[PDB]
Amino acid sequence: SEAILPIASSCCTEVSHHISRRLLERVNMCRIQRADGDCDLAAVILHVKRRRICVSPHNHTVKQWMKVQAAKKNGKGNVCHRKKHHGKRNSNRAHQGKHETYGHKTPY
Repeated sequence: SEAILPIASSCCTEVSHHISRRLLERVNMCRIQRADGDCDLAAVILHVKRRRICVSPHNHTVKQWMKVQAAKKNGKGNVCHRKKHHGKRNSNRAHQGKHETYGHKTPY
């Protein structure tokens, strides 16, 4: 444990931004950190047995993960969002899984 870069701090001043579920599924604790009067950055604090990873709440994979994790009846500790959307406008089976198009600014 080093104090040059304080690991012993409840907040997440840094994030990994984008993350995969194989890590997320290992998460036991989730907290939504908000820029308001808590800490100066909006982050998802994720506690894993080996490390505490901090990710961006804007991450699509996280929102997918949280729905799977929300299904836990034991308790919901590693879960923050219980819903990815209010619903989902999805397709049956002919889809991309996530048709995330980087909206091109100025089509001309």
